[PDB]
Amino acid sequence: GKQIKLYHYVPLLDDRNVNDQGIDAAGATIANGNLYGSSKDIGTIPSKLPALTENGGRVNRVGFTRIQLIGSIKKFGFFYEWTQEAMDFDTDEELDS
Amino acid sequence: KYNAPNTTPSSIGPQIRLDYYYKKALVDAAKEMYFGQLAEVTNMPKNM
Amino acid sequence: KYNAPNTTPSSIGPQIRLDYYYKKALVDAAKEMYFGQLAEVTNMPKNM
Amino acid sequence: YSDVDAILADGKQAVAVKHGGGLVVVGELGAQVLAAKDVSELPDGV
Amino acid sequence: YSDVDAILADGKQAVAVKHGGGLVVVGELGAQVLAAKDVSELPDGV
Repeated sequence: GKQIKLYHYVPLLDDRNVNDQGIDAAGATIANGNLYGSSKDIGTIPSKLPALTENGGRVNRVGFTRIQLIGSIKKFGFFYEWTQEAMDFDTDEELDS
Repeated sequence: KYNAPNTTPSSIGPQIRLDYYYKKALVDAAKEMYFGQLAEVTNMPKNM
Repeated sequence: KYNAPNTTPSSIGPQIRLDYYYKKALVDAAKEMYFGQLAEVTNMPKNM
Repeated sequence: YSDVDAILADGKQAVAVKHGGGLVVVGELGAQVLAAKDVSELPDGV
Repeated sequence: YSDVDAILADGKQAVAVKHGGGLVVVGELGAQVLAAKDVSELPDGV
């Protein structure tokens, strides 16, 4: 259909992993599906590290995302026309080339 | 996680192919022929 | 005329397929580890 | 609450949720309201 | 509410029941009232 689609699977820790499957140690309403993204700030990762306890259970859930690409094809062209006389009675007998 | 129908986006992300295309198509049988069979043919020559 | 299907339906009729799905997906490469391969290991026994 | 032990240490109880997310937290008051049948069996506060 | 998607799409959550019956649906106040120790932690609503 004159178009081509793709899937670009974003990694987990990339901040492009926008996801609703976000559960922390205690609650499950976390919007940040990825653990901490790539915030890269010492004041953040220890808090967002998946610190599981003695009792396990439904803690630190994560989800993953895919990215769709799109590209389309287009048509182009042009043309020129000449008469026989324009080639015959011309000063230069090489106009064709 | 879930795969809610495309209008409600799937958890993993966008979905491209939502339909399976059955290659074989449906045609209509030609109407059976009646009057054409009963006929006489007379050749009309050219240049006449 | 093929026109611009859906938006401008083609002369023949509906086009159910309008996108070629290239199967090979794009996967981000893994980051290289540096602070690993640098530590020793001391075993911690169980029951302790 | 940060860790699962916080709910236990606090004294609240914790129920795992299946279909959607998980780990709803129950307190003694919330349970007692939750354990009510008619307007008589809710606590004094509500 | 017709299907388990209806609760999930609405944002309401549902817990599987053990002793007898189907599912118990939880809203966010209903969860937050549920997680109350004393009179202080109930909503402004209650």
